[PDB]
Amino acid sequence: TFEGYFDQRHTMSMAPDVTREEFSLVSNFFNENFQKRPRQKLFEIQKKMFPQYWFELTQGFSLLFYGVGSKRNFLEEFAIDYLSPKIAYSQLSIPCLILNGYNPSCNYRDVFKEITDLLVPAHVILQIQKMIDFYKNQPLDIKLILVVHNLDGPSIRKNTFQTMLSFLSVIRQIAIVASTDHIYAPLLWDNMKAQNYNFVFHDISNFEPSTVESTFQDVMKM
Amino acid sequence: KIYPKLHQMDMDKVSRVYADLRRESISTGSFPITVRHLESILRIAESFAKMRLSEFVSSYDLDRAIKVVVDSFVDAQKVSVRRQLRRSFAIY
Amino acid sequence: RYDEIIFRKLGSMLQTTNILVTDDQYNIWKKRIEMDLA
Amino acid sequence: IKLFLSTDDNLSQTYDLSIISKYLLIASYICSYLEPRYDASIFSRKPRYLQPSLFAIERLLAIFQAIFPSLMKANIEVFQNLSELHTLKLIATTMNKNIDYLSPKVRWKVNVPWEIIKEISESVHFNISDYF
Repeated sequence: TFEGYFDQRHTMSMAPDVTREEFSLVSNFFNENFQKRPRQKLFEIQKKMFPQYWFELTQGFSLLFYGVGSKRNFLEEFAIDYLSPKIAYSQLSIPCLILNGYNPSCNYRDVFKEITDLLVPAHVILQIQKMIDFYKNQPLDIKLILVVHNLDGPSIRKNTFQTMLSFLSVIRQIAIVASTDHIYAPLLWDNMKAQNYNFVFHDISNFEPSTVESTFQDVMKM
Repeated sequence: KIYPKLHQMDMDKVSRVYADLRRESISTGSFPITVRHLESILRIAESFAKMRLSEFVSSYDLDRAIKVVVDSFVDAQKVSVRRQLRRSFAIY
Repeated sequence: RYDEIIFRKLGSMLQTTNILVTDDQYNIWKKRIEMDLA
Repeated sequence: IKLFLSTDDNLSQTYDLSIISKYLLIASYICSYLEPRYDASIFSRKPRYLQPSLFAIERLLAIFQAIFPSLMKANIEVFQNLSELHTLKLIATTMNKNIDYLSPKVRWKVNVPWEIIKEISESVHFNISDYF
């Protein structure tokens, strides 16, 4: 409750120091041994939503994955094993673009180069404006699948990067899948972006450990 | 000449009002709402009955009694809390 | 029950919508009257 | 006569805002002008000429929940309206370059004067004037 907010010399050296290599030991063993089956059982049950996710994607609704736990592996299985093969073998091999947001070295201009090559037949926003006018006359057929891990990533949180991704969902021939971890993530989007994103929300909390994202920030600083 | 008598028909009406007032004063700087404050409701009901020269404390007399007593506790509160108890006791 | 809870939490359309009477409740209503019907 | 009685140098319901939007702005002005000392004294059941001070996002949500007409909670719409006000520039942040909302060091302040908020509360029937 809100009333719980208004109603509110030790040092870490007093704790036993643990080396970086020792830290990875305990984490790896327990991430596999502890809560192994129930999380796998939940994952297998959650696979039953693939037809609904696949149906929603075709209608033009972006899918946002949120909840406690890592979501990198879940997005990998959905797009590669279920989404991409089914579209090709039902519309008649669809390329899938994977963007990592947990890496702070990501650059938006480098990402846009792939988009131009994969979709545009041979000032980023001006090029995007040309694409919208092009795909209006194009048939409503899914051509490229876009997955954006960590849409709250440190290099992705920035307003300029957010604007670039938001304009892409206007074109119906692109499929967008995104995941977030920050609690105040919806604050990053106003009406102008939420309308463009056209999200359909799913709470996919799985308590999956974030080993991959933990690599880019050192625990020894703590 | 007039000494109105009582019948325990509206016991639920008064008792729950007494409990409600006590609950809202458990953590708010306000009147010392105690047993002596409940007695005012009954005695002030007697006055209303004794205004009609009736010998019986009717349901209506307690209705005037409860409204006067409860409103006093609501009015003597801070602004930020007064508007909330305004609606919490709308039954009375 | 657990599957209904997880389906409701996940927002899946597989979970039934409670606008009609449930199958168990209507079955009980039918049977309690059929047993006294003949 | 009416030409001279007004300068008419002005360029011309002044701000179309949702119900969630109106309470969001009302709560913020309290944060920007009331000391943190008085948060518990007034709202818990236990300067008009100065420039506004900064405040944290947690202070805004707590006060917004405290005065909203049982709890309101913070769904996507509440944050959706809050971000729009920043886009509408009725609330300012402590940065100018490479805006990142989720960075913890950024603070918030009110960009709306007293006179506008006066009329907002009237359509809300919230008596702000008694809190000072």
